[PDB]
Order: sequence, then structure tokens, then C-alpha cells
Amino acid sequence: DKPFLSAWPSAVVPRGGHVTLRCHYRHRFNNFMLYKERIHIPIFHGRIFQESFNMSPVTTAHAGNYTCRGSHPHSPTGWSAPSNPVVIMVTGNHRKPSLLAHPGPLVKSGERVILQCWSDIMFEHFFLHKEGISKDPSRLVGQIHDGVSKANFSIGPMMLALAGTYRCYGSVTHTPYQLSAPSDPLDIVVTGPYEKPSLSAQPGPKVQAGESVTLSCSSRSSYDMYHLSREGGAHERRLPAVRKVNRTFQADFPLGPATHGGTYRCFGSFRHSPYEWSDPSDPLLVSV
Amino acid sequence: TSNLQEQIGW
Amino acid sequence: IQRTPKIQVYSRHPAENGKSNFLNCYVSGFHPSDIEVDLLKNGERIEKVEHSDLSFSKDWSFYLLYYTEFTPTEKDEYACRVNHVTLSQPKIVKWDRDM
Amino acid sequence: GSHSMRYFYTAMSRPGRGEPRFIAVGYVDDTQFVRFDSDAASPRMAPRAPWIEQEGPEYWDGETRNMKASAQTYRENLRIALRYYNQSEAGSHIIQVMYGCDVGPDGRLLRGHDQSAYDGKDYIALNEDLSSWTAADTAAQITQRKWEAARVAEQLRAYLEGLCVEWLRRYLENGKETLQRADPPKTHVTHHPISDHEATLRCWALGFYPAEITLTWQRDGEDQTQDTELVETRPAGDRTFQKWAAVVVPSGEEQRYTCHVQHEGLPKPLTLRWE
Repeated sequence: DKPFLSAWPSAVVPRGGHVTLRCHYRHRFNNFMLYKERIHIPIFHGRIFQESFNMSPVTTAHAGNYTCRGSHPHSPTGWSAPSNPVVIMVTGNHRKPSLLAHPGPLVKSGERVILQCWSDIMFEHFFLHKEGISKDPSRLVGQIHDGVSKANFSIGPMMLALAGTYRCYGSVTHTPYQLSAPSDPLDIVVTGPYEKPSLSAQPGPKVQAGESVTLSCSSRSSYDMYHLSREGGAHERRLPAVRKVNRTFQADFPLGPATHGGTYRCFGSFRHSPYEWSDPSDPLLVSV
Repeated sequence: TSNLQEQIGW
Repeated sequence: IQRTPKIQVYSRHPAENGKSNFLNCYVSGFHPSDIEVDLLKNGERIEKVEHSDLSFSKDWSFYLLYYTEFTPTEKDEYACRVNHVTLSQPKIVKWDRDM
Repeated sequence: GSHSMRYFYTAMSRPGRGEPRFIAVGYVDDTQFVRFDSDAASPRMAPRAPWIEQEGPEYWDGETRNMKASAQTYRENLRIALRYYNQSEAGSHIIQVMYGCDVGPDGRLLRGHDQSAYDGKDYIALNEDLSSWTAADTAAQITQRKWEAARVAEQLRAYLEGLCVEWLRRYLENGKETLQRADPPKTHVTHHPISDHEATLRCWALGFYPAEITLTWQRDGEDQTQDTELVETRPAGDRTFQKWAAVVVPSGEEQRYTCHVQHEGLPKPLTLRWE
């Protein structure tokens, strides 16, 4: 008689945010008591939740390790066995750490990437969390070297399930369920096995000031969007693909006024899947 | 034996 | 898109009072997959009931076999009780040796 | 005769009721031989037919490993389907997959299959050529563009021509005595009065394998299709099957009626009658 305890939309939640605990027992989101990691001490002086327990606005007092017990009337005890444990982690309590991808955020399908979390603050543990509904974070102890605390999260074999927006957090010794503010987000993109597009310049890759240059991304594969990336990525540009007379799917990226140029690559992608890209096109050097 | 899962989904 | 289950309650071998056998409840043609199935002896739930692994037909509708080892008698009444989203109330199908 | 191998996958989201569940089952004709359920404490591909139980530890580990990756792929597939269909994150949805091969008497490929469904309706299917797809709606059309762009049919065709046919052949030799020896049905006719003017005649077929069978009632040598009640073939629970056919007859006319049984374990069709 084990209930199913869950947190909605996420168990990793900012202070001031909202999270609901649900206790699914005997084909219902029925009555239950909540317990903290103390299997016989019900919280809020033995409060019986008549429905899902909505914690809003979220405070640091909500952070913790929970189990529930569903109402089991005719059993010796009027309550079920303990549920699965759900750890509510409350974010926004310390300065954010930094997050970096090694060798970079674009990962070939089947391969591996290191997500490095680091801080000047001495954090006991580091948490890596992919953006989404009902996502579980990974934890590593913080390593210490030359005044910095750090952890290396190995992600792979790369596939769509591992692609997305990642954020990392630190926690300090006496408050394990209290996380820092999140690091700046990192977009991890899976490349391939979708066929590489073709990248060309119009009228060509050699240009001088005051003259326009357009980069054309093309394929016979039905991509819905194209991504133009410049070596030493400041920001990727994206445009919808348009079907041509000869059945190619193309996008034209006009380079603006006084463009510095450099090395370019392009990628195709599909509607509703922004972190899943084709193999990169061959590089194109644009001269000014 | 089952088909080896494609790295690719829907 | 919902399909109500078809139900058949029957024995593995032709029933003979006092002879060990198996009581089956075969549920099929249903969608979605969530289903509640109970084998009853004189209105009470039999505890040791097993079921086959979830599978489906060419039309995509699900099928499951629920079963238990049992001994028929003249006195005992066996039935299968099924609940599904398409059912406002649980359906009871009594075991009939002739079907 | 001809034989077939199929894998059936069910992936189901259930928010607030459990984590997304993945169930895989394997069949050789009408016999289930393996299973995987992501809900077990330690999930593994597991034997379901005694003839597969003696496959070495390298077979079970290789299958477990592939099933774990499939559960991971289908969990993500449920997520993408919500974006495709603009559906709430609170609802329960189901993806179903069926794939496998059909071989002839020689043991050579007859037909390859790979079919998917979303919420009990066709989503995407591999064509008979094993090199093109049929998409049922605008959402599956996105999946088609991705699979054509990644050359998915090519990998499927190599499985269906090679490994699928080769493994089916190995399984047929493994379980030769239950898979390739057709068990004829045990038959009998029962009589049940309804009133003083009519009665029910029921023809039974029990303990047969394979599931395929034909039961018909004839009145003086004419087929009674319009008035015959035919129950769905059901499992006996011991890898054999059962079926019955009933006809309503006028009292004192039972002698005019004959039951006819056709099954591969029967060298000639059977003619039965009540007495």
C-alpha cells in the first residue's frame, strides 16, 4: 500500500514560486498526511490534506525531504505505508555559480560533453538541472582547488532526451535543500544525423565596405528552419526555410552594414524541436 | 531480438 | 477516442465440481490501457490473481488475461468485475459453465 | 507454413499517478516469448516462453540495454507529441508501436512491418517497400520529414531483412515442438433450451494452437452465417486457445444442424452434431 507522491510543475522551485504536492493512493488523489526525513511525526500538527497541497508563494521553510501516507480506513492504522520520497529544492538563496560546456554547447549525436559548474563561494554540492516539467537534477560534491569550488557533470551518449536548456546551482553545508540562484542558462544542442545543409554566399564571400553579402543555407531535406553560426559564437541567427522551384529548402541571411565577416556554418532544424540540429554544413569564410 | 533503438525520435 | 472493454469469463478446462482448474477473465477491445479487473468468489475479491503482460490488436485496442487457480462447486458463484474510463460504474460478468 | 515475429511497445504518460511507463512484449506467431516493464524495481527484458530461457546472459543484457534506451526515447516522444498537438501537460497520453516480419515456408522474408499510433489512432507507418512512410496527419508529417532526413527506413530495412528473419528462424527451431506442431482442437456440441419451441446448440473448440480456426453451423448443408453467434477467440491461459459457435434452432429440429471445424492440426475438416 505505497502511495505515489509527486511535485508539480517541478520539485526544483524558486523562492516566491509555486509547487503542489500530490498523493496518489488507491485510484485517487485522496486524503493524506506529510512527513519530513520522522516516519510517524505528521507535519503542520497532523494536518490531513483534503486535496493537493499547494505551496505558494514558495519560502525556504518549504524546502525538504517529503513522504506521504494516504488514508487507509479499515487497516490496523488508518494510514498507508510511506510513499516514495520527494525532495523539494528551493532556489534563489546564494549568489549564482557559473556553468560552461567542454568543448562546447554543440554536441554530435552519440558523443559526450562535460558541463562544468564553478564558484568563488565554497559550495558543498552542485546541482545540474535541465529545464522542463518533472525533471530530476543530478548532484556532485564540490571539489576544492585554488580558492574555487567546482564539479564536472558528464552528459552522454548525446540524444534528444539530453538536449535542452541547463542551469546549475550550489548548496552550502547546513542547508542542503536550499540552492543558490541559478547560473546563466546553457543551451545544449544535439547535431545530426540529419544531412548537413549547403552554405553559399551571394554574390560571393569576398566583399568590401558598402557592398551587401547574403549567406544562403540550402538542402533537399525538408527543414523548417535554418541556424547561422559564426566561429566564436556571439549569437546564432535563425530564419524559416522556403521551398524553391527545384525542391530545395532555403533561407537567405542578409549580413547587415559594416559586418566584420569570419567563418560561418549553418544547420537545419524542425518545427517544435529547437535543440535538435542537422550535421553542420561545410565552413564558409567571409572576407572584408 | 528487438530493433536497436534509433538515436532519433518523433 | 475511447473504446469500452469486451469481457469473457470462463474456465481453462471444462468444469467438474471438486476438480482443480483455472478461472479466466479475458478483457479486450479497450482504449486507453488503464483498467481495473477483479475476480470474485461469492462477491469477495480473490487475492492471488495474476495477469498477462499488456499487449494490443491490429486496431490498437488493448487485451489482458486475468486468472487464478480454483475449484468449482455447486455452492460457489464466481464473477469478474471490470472498471474503465468508458464505464460510469463497474461491470460484473458472472461465470457460466455453458459459455 | 508461414510464420511471424512482432514486438509491441506501449508508452504511457500518467501525470501525478506515476512516472511515464514503457511496456514491451515480443511474439512468435500467437506465442508471447519476452517482456520488459519500466515499472519493475530493477527493469530487465525477461523470458515469457520456456524455449527462450536458455539464451545466454549476453542475450538478456543486450535486450535489457536496448529496452532501457527505448523507454528513454518513448518518454521524449510523449513530450514532443504534446507540442505537435498543442495539448496540456496535465493529460494522460499513449504511444503504441508494432514492428516485425513475416516469413514463408522456406524461411525467406515475405513482409516487413513498422507501425505507430498516438492516442489509439494511426500516426506513422513504414510502407511495404521498406523505404517510404505513410503519415496520417500534419503532426506525423513532421516525424516523416525528420525520418526521411535521417534515413530511418534504411536502418529499419536492414533489421527486417537480416536480424528479424534470422532471429525468427532461430526461435522457430528453439520451440519447434510447440511453435511448429499444430495442436488440434478438442470438440463437442452442447444443447441449451430457451423456451418450449426453441433451443441453443453450441459447438466448442478447445485447447487449440495456433489461434486461427473456422467454426460454422449448417442446416441441411446451407451455411447459417446470418443466425450464427460467434464468440471472440480467447486464451485458455496455457498457450492454447478456445472458441464456440451457437445457433438458435426450432425444438425437434436439432438433427438438421451440423457443426464444421477447420484448423491446421486437423488433416481434414470435422463435422459434428448433437445427440
